Amino acid sequence: AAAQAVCLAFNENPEAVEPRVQAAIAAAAARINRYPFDAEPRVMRKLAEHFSCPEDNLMLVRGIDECFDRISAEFSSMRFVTAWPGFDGYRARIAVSGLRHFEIGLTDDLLLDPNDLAQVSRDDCVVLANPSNPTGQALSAGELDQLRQRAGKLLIDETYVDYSSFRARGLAYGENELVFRSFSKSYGLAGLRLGALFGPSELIAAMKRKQWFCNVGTLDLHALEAALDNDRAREAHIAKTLAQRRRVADALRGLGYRVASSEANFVLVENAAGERTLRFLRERGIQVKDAGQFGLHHHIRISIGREEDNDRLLAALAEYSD
Amino acid sequence: AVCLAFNENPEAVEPRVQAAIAAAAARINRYPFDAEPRVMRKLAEHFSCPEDNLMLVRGIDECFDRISAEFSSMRFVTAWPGFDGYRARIAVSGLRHFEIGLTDDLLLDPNDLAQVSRDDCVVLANPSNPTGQALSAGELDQLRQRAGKLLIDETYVDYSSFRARGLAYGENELVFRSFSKSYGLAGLRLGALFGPSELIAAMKRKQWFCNVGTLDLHALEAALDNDRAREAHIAKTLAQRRRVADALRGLGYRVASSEANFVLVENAAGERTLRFLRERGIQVKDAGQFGLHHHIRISIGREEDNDRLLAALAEYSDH
Repeated sequence: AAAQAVCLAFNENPEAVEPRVQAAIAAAAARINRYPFDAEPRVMRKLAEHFSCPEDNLMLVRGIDECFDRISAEFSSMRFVTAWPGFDGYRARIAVSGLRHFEIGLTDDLLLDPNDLAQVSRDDCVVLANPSNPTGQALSAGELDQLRQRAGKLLIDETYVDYSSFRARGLAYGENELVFRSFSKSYGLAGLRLGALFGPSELIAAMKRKQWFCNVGTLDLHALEAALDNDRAREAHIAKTLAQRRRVADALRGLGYRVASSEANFVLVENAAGERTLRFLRERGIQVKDAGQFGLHHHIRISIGREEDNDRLLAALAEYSD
Repeated sequence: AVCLAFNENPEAVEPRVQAAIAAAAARINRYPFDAEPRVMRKLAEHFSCPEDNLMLVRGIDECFDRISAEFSSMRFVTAWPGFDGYRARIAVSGLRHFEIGLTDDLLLDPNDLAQVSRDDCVVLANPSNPTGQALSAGELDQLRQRAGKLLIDETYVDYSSFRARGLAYGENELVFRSFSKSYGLAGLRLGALFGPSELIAAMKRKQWFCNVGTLDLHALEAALDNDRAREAHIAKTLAQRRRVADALRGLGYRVASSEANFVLVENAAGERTLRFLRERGIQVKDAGQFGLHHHIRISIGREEDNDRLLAALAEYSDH
């Protein structure tokens, strides 16, 4: 009996990398000396098939950072509107540019503040995560309806959509709306930092023109290609994550913790004790995320890992509730 | 097909580089939080400089963009004929641009070089693509005193005669090295930028999070501890370049001197030559892409690749 270190802090896929995925990488390793001239159009077509949309409406990007930069470079005069508390990445990219910025606050329910949401104008480019990081909340029909009527441009970052209740709902993009999907979570390619941006064909074409030559190399391309033909493992990971999220949320509430509803692969928990909790869990080799990073101080974001990982976390916070 | 058109390293990928990739493949589900700083230190060791003076980039495109974003008021000065990538990046940024032409000897035009001022950011490839020419002591001397900023793109330095010289960077000078040629990582499109510590730090901030993934990082790391293979490829390329240049001149072709892994050849026949080579399964680059129309840039490949090129152009030397 040896209880090793446990990391439930970066929302990573905790499963082992599928053998067919590793083998695709091992085979591409023998051709890294050559430009992937045949592999790049082949993977673009595979992406188009996977998301059932034309190749003219999607762009392969180096995560949400490239996505935000190439979009903002096309709307550099607009006011960028993001949620705060919310994902801190948009703030980081706004800090390396000269963009105007306005932020939408949250209610005590961790929902978008209607007063700030009413200040959205046709001069604004609204960038929101759905489900949100770290609240795990999903945008309501009314919120999306209001945004689509009031915003100039809208980008919905659907990084955590694979753990949501609205997976059936299509890719929503058009004249003034774009959507981003990540391959870092459910797809298990966090270490490659890849994503897909969907939007109107003219805008996508102008941003593709500004992308770097061979932006995604032969190793990442063969990796992504294999990850797209891996639905059996991906669906098993999603199913297990939804069940373990339910277990962890119910068990923590039974221990007296105040846990927020979640549509992603993590749960937001109230932490009035502050650093004392993080220090306690680090002593027991349990690594969680301080939601202070996202403006939600005295909160912790606990990721949902494998059953044995979640067992370790629940046993430690059961001990801490005494 | 014999591909002699993209200046790629034709050798087989070393087993230790393939094994490092296979091992990283089992951890692609996790962010490379320990691997990124470790590889940065490995690069610092390899190029024998502080980590504060180097930046890992997604090739010459990232390099040009992040430098130009810091000097957006300056007039950018590039060679033409010369590498066409700088033109493309200037197009997407809307920067002021002046071009230095070439003499009949394919050297920088002294008249244009005399127009260089302290308001200019000069970006030149040494050795040059596709001429294969190297900057003279006098040219570099003149650039170092006239130019406001200077970026030397040393992508083809491994095949040159000035490898001993090393890295030249300072207050107003930066140097770029590619891992696409000699190092054999063309499909990963990685490079290193060297410059003054203050400017490097201002450009690092603007880099994307996890810009270079766990697979590319572990490949690059293994590729840096592989000098035996890299030196054998350099030696073979210099010998085969001498073979190909001498043989083609003996067949009557006009071949330019080269310090790179290719040779520039006169092609008055135009497309007829490219079509002839393609029907014999051989791909070469039309130097029209770089402003040198009715010229071809032939890459130096493996002995068997060159055997086929020389046999086809020996046959063409008759027709």
